[PDB]
Amino acid sequence: PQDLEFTRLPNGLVIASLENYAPASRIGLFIKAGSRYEDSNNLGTSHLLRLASSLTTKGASSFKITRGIEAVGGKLSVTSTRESMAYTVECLRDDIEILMEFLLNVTAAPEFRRWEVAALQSQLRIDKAVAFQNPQAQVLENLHAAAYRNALANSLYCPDYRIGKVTPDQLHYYVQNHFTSARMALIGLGVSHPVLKQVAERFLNMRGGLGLSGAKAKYRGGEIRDQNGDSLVHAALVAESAATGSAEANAFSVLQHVLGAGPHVKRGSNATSSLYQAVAKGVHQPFDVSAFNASYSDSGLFGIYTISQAASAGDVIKSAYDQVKAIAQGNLSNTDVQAAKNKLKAGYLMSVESSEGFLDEVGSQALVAGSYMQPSTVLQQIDSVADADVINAAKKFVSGRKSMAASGNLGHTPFVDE
Amino acid sequence: AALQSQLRIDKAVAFQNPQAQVLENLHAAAYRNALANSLYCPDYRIGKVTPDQLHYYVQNHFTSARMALIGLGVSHPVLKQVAERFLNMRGGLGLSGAKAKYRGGEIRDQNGDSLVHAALVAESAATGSAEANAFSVLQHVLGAGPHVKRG
Amino acid sequence: MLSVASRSGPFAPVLSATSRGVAGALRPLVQAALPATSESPVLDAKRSFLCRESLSG
Amino acid sequence: MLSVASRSGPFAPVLSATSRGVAGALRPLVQAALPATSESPVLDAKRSFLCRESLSG
Repeated sequence: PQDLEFTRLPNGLVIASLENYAPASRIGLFIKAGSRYEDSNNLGTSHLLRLASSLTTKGASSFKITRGIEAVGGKLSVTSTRESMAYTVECLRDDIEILMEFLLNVTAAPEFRRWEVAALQSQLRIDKAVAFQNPQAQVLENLHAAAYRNALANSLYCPDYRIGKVTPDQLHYYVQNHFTSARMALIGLGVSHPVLKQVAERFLNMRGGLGLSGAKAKYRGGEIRDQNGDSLVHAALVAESAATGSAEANAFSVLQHVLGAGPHVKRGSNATSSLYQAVAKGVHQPFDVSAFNASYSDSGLFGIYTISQAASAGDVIKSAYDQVKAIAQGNLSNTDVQAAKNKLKAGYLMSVESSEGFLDEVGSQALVAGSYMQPSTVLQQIDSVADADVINAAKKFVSGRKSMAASGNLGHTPFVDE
Repeated sequence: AALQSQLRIDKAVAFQNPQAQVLENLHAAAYRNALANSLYCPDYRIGKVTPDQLHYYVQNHFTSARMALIGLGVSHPVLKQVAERFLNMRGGLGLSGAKAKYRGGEIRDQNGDSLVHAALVAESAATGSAEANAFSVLQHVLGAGPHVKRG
Repeated sequence: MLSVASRSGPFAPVLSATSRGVAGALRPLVQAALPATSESPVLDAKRSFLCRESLSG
Repeated sequence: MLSVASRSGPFAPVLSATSRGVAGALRPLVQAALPATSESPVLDAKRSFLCRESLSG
């Protein structure tokens, strides 16, 4: 009922105002900052920005904020990827007028006092050592540096030679160049339209102009191997792939569901994947193989990912490469292609059935496209891929230049020449 | 079990000049197997050296037919006598593998020093051949090392 | 299908004022540990167990 | 002439039960300091100078 109501402003901004009838409401702000906009002199500035959402601001202190929200039952969270940042707040239906006079105050007009900012800098060590207890946040940071040269290669965590030295002067400048009113989108889920604009008149008057935006992300082939103490080997291989919103994109999304990329029935041997079946032939030991994908705005990556024992880590990678070769020079059906169309349609719809997976979908495609497409249009995109577009896409992976990145006990693992 | 806090002190002392570091990443970046190992101990490994591996190593490699005894201010029969008690241990040599094949490796390491160190190398001749002298004369033509103080 | 999270496998971390830190989306899933022997190390400046945040009331 | 020190280059650690330990060669020699600005970084639980190991009296 009245599904969405777009509106653009003269400066250029996006506000979306769906209206529903539940005693809850969520608000969001989307910005085009990230970890890809920092050069060689100020690495790690954007990891310390998302820890400092609670410090003292111009219009309110840090006592009135950490305690005027918590007397009502609300929350603040900040999430970030390699190119976007999001601020989100929630509470009950009658208490939302007061939480939008805290959120717009955190981002528009902050301060950075010397004594406070010098105290957060042990939080970098604590936060970074927690995330790195998963053996897979490590190996996916050695894989972006092994394939790119400038912009996309920076990580999401602060380098450790660099922890005591982030100043209040590097932060005032990063904000002032990348937080801008032609760069942002404002989304309101269970609220009305005449009131969302009422707030934006005090959000755009300052610092309107677009910022620097450089460093076109050129491609390099470097390989990194790290040997430590782990009892199981984690490895990868990628090659360049086509970027989001084109027509060759959907031939790589359909392709991966043919190979693998997830189980459905718990505690049960997969029967639906090309990759998994051709590996268990031969090898007799615990193992794990996937598929991998990413669709950034100017380029993409695509490949495989393994987990296995140390004494047999060459057989697993070699076997998983013979199967992907077979599809390249002609082997495919019209039933398995059809099934992969169903795993992609169903999975898309379920991820927009909650109420936090519905802001993100609306909020990310009002930045890089400027409009909203109802899921009834999107279901047409997937279905009308020619077959023999899946064959063509898998032909390009076999004929590229590859990045490796292995992290365990590397005594039987192969270098990338084989 | 008490000689394993020494390794940390030694490795922190040896690494205060920035060309022990850059010369360890250059052998790993250029080889695969034999000559890629360092001369120090990896950090993840400090507390785990165990007293069976030392016995194993010494037994395999400290073999009689791989050693030389040289004395500078003494006569011939004294040394011969004292080293004749030194052959009771192990007659012929332990293993000697790993032919050390070549690869191209790039390794960059970023930190807070104020000066950049760099190195470009390429594969060349083994000692004991007729081309190593040509490479040495080339090295001295090109300019390896100074002669006059502060010149 | 924008929103790179919809393409299954690059990470994103989260941090809040009331809930504990979060990290990423699927690189693995189940049936990696449903075959046996996943030891799952523990208590190294302990990260939480199951990250108790969601109650039913 | 068949060693690795007769051709100046890669290092060779030493270590003693009466004197300090030394880090191989230096360089063929010390040209790097004749132009100014080689501060010789410090403040790292530092190692002293002049190598007071062997005397005359």
